[PDB]
Amino acid sequence: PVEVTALYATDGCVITSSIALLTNSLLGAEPVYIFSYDAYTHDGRADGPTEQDRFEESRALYQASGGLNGDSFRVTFCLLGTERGRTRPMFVCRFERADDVAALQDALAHGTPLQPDHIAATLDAEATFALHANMILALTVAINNGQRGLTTLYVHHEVRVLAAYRRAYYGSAQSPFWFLSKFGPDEKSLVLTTRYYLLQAQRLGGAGATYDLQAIKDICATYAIPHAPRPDTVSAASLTSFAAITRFCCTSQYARGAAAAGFPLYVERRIAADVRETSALEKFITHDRSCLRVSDREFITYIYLAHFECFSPPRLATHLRAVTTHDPNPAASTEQPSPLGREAVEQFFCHVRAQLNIGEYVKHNVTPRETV
Amino acid sequence: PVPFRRLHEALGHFRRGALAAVQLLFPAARVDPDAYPCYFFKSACPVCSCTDKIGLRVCMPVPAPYVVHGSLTMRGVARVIQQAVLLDRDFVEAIGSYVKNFLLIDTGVYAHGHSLRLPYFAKICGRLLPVFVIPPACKDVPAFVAAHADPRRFHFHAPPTSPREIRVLHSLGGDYVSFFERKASRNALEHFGRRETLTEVLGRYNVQPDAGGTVEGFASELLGRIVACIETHFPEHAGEYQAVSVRRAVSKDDWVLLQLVPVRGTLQQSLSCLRFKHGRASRATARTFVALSVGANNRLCVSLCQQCFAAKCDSNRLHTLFTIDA
Amino acid sequence: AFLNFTSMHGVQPILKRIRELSQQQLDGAQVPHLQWFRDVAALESPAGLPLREFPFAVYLITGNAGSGKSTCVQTINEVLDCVVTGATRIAAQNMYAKLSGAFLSRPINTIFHEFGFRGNHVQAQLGQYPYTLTSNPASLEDLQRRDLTYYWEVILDLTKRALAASRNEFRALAALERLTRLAPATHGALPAFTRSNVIVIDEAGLLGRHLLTAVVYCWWMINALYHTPQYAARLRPVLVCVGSPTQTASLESTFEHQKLRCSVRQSENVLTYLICNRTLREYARLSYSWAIFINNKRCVEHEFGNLMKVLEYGLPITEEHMQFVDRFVVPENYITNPANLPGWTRLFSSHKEVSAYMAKLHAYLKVTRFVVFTLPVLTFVSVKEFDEYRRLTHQPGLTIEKWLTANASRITNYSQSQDQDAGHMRCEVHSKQQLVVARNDVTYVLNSQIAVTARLRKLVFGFSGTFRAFEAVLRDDSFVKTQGETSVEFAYRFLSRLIFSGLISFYNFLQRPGLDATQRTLAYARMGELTAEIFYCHYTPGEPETTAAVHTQFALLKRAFLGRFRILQELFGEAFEVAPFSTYVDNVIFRGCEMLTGSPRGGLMSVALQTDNYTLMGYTYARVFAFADELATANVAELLEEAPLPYVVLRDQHGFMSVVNTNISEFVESIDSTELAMAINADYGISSKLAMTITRSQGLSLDKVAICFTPGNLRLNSAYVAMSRTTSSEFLRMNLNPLRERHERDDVISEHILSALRDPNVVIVY
DNA sequence: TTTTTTTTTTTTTTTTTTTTTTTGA
Ligand SMILES: Cc1nc(N(C)C(=O)Cc2ccc(-c3ccccn3)cc2)sc1S(N)(=O)=O
Ligand SMILES: [Zn+2]
Repeated sequence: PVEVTALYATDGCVITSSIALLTNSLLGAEPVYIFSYDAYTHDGRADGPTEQDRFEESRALYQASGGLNGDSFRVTFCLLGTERGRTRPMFVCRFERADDVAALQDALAHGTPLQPDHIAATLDAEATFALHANMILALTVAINNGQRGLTTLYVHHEVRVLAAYRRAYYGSAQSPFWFLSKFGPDEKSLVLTTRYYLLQAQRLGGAGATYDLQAIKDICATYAIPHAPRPDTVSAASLTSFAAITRFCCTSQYARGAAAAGFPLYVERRIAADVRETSALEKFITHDRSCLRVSDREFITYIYLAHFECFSPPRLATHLRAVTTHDPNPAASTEQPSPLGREAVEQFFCHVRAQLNIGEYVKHNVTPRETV
Repeated sequence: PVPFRRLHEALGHFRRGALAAVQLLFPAARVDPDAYPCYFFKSACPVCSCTDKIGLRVCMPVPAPYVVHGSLTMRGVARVIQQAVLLDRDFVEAIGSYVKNFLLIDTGVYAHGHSLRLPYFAKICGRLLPVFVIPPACKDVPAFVAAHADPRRFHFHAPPTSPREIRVLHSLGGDYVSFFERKASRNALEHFGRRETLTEVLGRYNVQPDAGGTVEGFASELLGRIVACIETHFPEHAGEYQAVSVRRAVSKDDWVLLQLVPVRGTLQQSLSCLRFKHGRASRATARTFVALSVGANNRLCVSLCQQCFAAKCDSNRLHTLFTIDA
Repeated sequence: AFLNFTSMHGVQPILKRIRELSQQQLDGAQVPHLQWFRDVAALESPAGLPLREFPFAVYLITGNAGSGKSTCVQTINEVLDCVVTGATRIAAQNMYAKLSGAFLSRPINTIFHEFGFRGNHVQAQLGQYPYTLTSNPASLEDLQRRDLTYYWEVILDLTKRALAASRNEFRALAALERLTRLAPATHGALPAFTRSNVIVIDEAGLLGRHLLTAVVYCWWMINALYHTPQYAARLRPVLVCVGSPTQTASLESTFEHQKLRCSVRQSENVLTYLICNRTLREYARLSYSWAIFINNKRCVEHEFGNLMKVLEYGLPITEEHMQFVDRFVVPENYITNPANLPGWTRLFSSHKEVSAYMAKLHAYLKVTRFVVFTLPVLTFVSVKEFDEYRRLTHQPGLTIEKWLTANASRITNYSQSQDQDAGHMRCEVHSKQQLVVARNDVTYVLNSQIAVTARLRKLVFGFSGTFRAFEAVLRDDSFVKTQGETSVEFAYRFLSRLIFSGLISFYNFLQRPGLDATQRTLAYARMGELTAEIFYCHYTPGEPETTAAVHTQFALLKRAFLGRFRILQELFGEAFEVAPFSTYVDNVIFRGCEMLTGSPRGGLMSVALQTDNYTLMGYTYARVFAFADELATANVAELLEEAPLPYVVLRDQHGFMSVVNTNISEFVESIDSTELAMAINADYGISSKLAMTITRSQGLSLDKVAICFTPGNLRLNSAYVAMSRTTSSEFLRMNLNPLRERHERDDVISEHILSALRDPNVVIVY
């Protein structure tokens, strides 16, 4: 019952090929290429999951040797689209037979495309055509002014069907080069960030659901797990079609084990540590700003000085080096407490007492010359 | 416009804060903040019909045995009082919803030669008249009222009202020493770099300003370049600075201004203003200066500047025309 | 990598506020009904118009210009439902560039397109009817009625066009069981305001206050006729206005039809309207809905930053600031002389000054001997137009040249129209098609970084670069990305054609001095070896209309050239890479400025972008039917067939040559409420980017700047805008010192930002 | 000597396809 969320992109127009796949028509159906996937199982405990419980469950899920660990697989294929959801499902397939799971492990651990037969014989018609049934109804109503209905609407007005399936799932297939462009040049980014920002962010919830692609790529950059060399020495920029990106991601070692299990937890950890320090610093910032009562020039000097003294490039570099990990296991993490807020408070926010009805600012430069 | 009762309560709070500040500044005095007389005067603008400002003057006896000496010392006393009255929550709670700018005290009326309008006097629009804020434990009310009419209570250098000891507070804090300013300046050096002072930069071009006429040493050779610039870009007055002598006039530690008065032709022949072409006599009513400063990546920047006596240009204001490298 | 950190973690509170601002349901009675917009159509004059509140929300994103305020917009787009818009086409394209550089953003249009602004609205009497506000305190209803009376000649037309269009749309789907979420997808070409309630207006300070209400008003319109699911959910618009409040201003132009005196007064922009109006600052609750971005990223100086701080925040001007800006002053005759500061953009505070400066440099370059070439620009007035309009102006006596005394600015894009050196108008009656036509000459410079002003249709004829630059294009397929993902086959056909046409270039490089006999011998030997696994020979080009064809036939040609480039790259080292490779689909000979692209076939038809920095090349004629989409307009179409219309050729940043179309613009303004097509102006619409006005400089940032300041007219806001267009203070020269001269400073919005920086509920992002 | 009068933005609907060269007085 292991559930997989999969992002795919065929050779050409993925929308037309996918619709033809749904209609069981042998006219246009390029073999399916799966290049990012998130596997999960429904948690049987009410509030049992902990961070290490989740890490153990995930490390069990992503088989270190390759592939997954379940017997039956419900895979929900998706495209880059919006309903704000970053992806959109297209079709759902069951994999219970030995041949079905053999094809899924092969296509999930190596990257060999899934032929139309394997999918077409395994559409969950009880739910697949149910996902887009409302789109069928809306198309019927619009053109007036399940699978037989889909075929009939395919025949009647092709232009409007294609336009509707391209407006929804708006991104669809952009380009092979686009993915290598917008999801980092590194293999770590290309696998892990594509998994998280698309198929893992909104499902797992948390703060990372509201973070942008550049932020998530930065978090991945500081997720500096050990890097083993690539057995084929294939460079990340030597990729032209999706048969290369898929092969790079599936036979990567940031995809089927500890790193694939630690990244979602590390996103949450980094954000928590960062917000702990930033929110403290902004509490101080807002309070001192509100009660400063100084001249306009000196006010600007304080606001810029304080934002520098807390968020300067050196302080920021030390902080990001304090949250960088060297291992995905949360109980074996090498991240250590960040010095940002304590250092900022120690030097600049220690003089708040001077402006607290003390007159300590005078005491700093008093020189009381009273000659007797 | 404000109600008088709110103003009087705010003035009581001001008395409290100022007396705390005074007992802090003069530590060996005895200022009981319920009997020490502060005197208040308001400018005529009941309903305070104030559309511009509530003109106030606050007079405090300097507590015995102290006497304050120096313009800067009273400047510091004023800063302490000003930053002490905006600490008492009562004052800010009372008058805060009314004051657009929280700055109340002006500290520039204490320089030598600067005048302050006395109470019981008007302006040529408002005769400063007393507003009585009786001390909370004043043991002589009639004396306090008939203390605002004695000129000694509102005169800077009045006779102090059998002195054994006397303590003269003649120096307090300095200027531009704010912690924000001193921290920001230090961070600038760490992050951006050191901008060498004018003297150090001039020292590279064999100029030691300790001796007299040394800056004129470089101003000499600089005059040729400046004249070459003007007789190319500003030619309609070309033959005017052929023979001039740099006269050192203003010396700030980052701004050396040398006047360029001539002798040739006529001793008092004024230098025609380079811009805003005027008549024969109006144009020849201007002065010229050379300004050495430090600029860019620590390179001595030389500027030609003018001071015109005509209405078209800002009268008696210094203007710049070109800045050349050296 | 640490640069983004502050924005990354400070935009989240912004995101966690816009969400509740957009998910706040209104009471049933407060929702503007359809009958409201029905009555608005019935109303003739904007006087009996009933006082009607149109609910809305705002969230203000202020910050220095180029403070990277776009990171906030970027995060908003990928997380929230939103319709991103722009106050100017340039700003909209700038946001598109900065939103597609991270993820997918749908084509970003202007807010004017979003609320339905069309051609005839451009010259419309937008300031006619009066209003005595029953106010102080000004009710929001009165402010909205003022902004609707201001734009009566636009609001009324939009309402009438939307209403009288008829009802199906969402009304249909909503009754699926009596699915409107899937309605904008199935029913296409629907207005983008029907699918979101968060409207991001970037550089909103370029819009006047009249627009704010207008946008909200229009929002409700487009959600009432269509009965959008948001209208059923009782949601209200939230206007995320992003812009610089102290580096941007909005101006209103009114033309008096007897004095012929076009006047331009200053106006209250949306940002200033929201910040400084006590009614809007309370209803919109700007205190809990304001984000100030405070960092100037591009800037890498220290004293330059302090000066920007004092100018933007209204801080007192001290002696030290005067001495700092003293190091920039260079004489009046030094800036204006074209021999000085080559490549530095020069700003003036008058359009006449720019018209003078552009002409002198033209003479300089011409006498000294780029090429100062002459190119025709025409105009087309009609007899009936200037007959009836002269009749209606209460003065039937007015000469045509006196008609073109000032309406030349009001006949096309003002910016280049009043900032161009041109000849004498030859107004000759060409009434063959019942017309009177004019003829002048807008001398340009040859091979300069010019910018496209209006919307032009670029037709790429080939690439004039290096072998390495063309290898790069093919390797990353960057060109294909510029054409959009939906139509990639058209981009792949033309590259295929180029590679099968640019094979002769290799053979010319064969004639290069300093090469061994056997060096060239190995060159042709490896050419033969590659032909063995492939000499031009007789390759069969072309492909059917199939997706596979452009990924198989092109794939061979792409791999063919790629290999071939890299093959001779190793053979001749860096020499071959730097060798100039020009590929065209036709015999293109360019003697002097005149070019000749022979007979076009429209291999790749696209649209030029205004932001794209093009380079002037030459005026080939080569009449293309692609630009000749001419259908009044036909009466001048016949004359355009008669007189060969020159198509000016531009070179983009990559180096691809593109031939463009001309531009045509109408003048329609009148006083008798009779908007009729008077005159259409055919010209080129290109700008030099070498000299401009301070007011237009607000829009776009510049590399090197020399400012010419007119004394007396000194406004410190103009000084701040002029000095802030460049990143580095090193490359900045000025006429005089704006800090040392008398300057009219208007520090009213400055104190308002300062009080905003002094409020606990305002979010400051560093 | 008075003496001026400065600056801006928006205006769409698509991607291929019939060639002509003596005229005047
Ligand atoms: C010297 C030191 N280093 C710190 N940095 C890096 C800065 O200010 C950096 C900055 C901050 C604001 C701006 C800006 C730009 C346009 C308008 C207003 N402002 C520019 C640059 S802060 C200063 S300090 N401690 O003197 O205030
Ligand atoms: Zn003068």
